[PDB]
Order: sequence, then C-alpha cells, then structure tokens
Amino acid sequence: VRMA
Amino acid sequence: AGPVTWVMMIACVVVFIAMQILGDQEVMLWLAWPFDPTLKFEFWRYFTHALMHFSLMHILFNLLWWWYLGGAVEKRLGSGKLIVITLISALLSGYVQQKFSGPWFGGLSGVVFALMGYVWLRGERDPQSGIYLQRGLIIFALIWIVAGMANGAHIAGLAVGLAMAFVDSLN
Repeated sequence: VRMA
Repeated sequence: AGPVTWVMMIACVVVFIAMQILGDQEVMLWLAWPFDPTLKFEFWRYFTHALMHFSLMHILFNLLWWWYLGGAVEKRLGSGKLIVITLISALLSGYVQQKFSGPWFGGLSGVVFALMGYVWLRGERDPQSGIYLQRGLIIFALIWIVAGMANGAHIAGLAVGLAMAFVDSLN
C-alpha cells in the first residue's frame, strides 16, 4: 500500500 | 474554513475510523481504485481512494495542508472552485498512481499537491486572486517529493494544480  | 473544506475533513475522518474498526484491507477492497476491469463501472473508486489514510501522521499531515490550502481556495475563489480542483486532481493523480504501482494506494496528498501547485502558480501570475504560497513552503513541498508513498499521485497532482492555475491565471 502506498500513501498519497 | 468553508463548507467544502469541512465536508472533506469529516469524510476522511469517518473513513479512517472505519479502517480502524474493520481494518485497512476491508475498506480498501471497497474504496480503492479498480483492481480488476470487471469493477470499472464502480465509479466511486476513482475518487474514494483519496479518502483513505493509513496512519495517524498520514491523515494529520494531509488534513493539515488541506485545511490550510483548501480553506484559502474556498475562501478566496469559492466552494465550486475547490470542488473542481479536488475532483480533477483526485481522479487524475489516481489514474497515474495506479499506472506506476497498481491500485493499492490511498490518501488526500494527490489533492494536496495539486492545491500546493495551484496556490503557488496562481499567486505568482495572478496576485489579484488574493492567494499566494510562501517560497518557504514550496521548498518544503519539493523536499517531500524528492524524499519519495504514491509518487505518481504526488507528481500528477502537482501537474494538475499548475495547469489549472495557469488556465485560471489567464482566465
């Protein structure tokens, strides 16, 4: 999961 | 801070809280960008990715910037303006983030980086608008980038925000  | 600023802050809080009760994956299954083309007609997903945060410092840091910059756009240019900045940047930063690294990503920082770019350009070319970003912050913003995380989101958002500001800064 990547944070934006 | 106006209604649009507030609505978004409550949406993000509400979703965050659900992620704590249900767990991240459970909410992600329903709010993330379509992972499977079969799901491509689940239209909310192109927006709802922006509402998910993964840690407290993630939500805080994003809503901070959002409250600051969002509020300033909404105060100075109205609620309709901020809606449009939000929807376009969310959808486009999502599109690019998915391409970079697939659909498992979330957070309002796509929108935040678009707002950062908008406030700064619009304040440089059109000081008439009554918005501006201190260069101290545009330097901090640039440090966030190089420290990168949804890299496609950050950079796609920024692009979007500069573009719109330019368009708006001629008229």
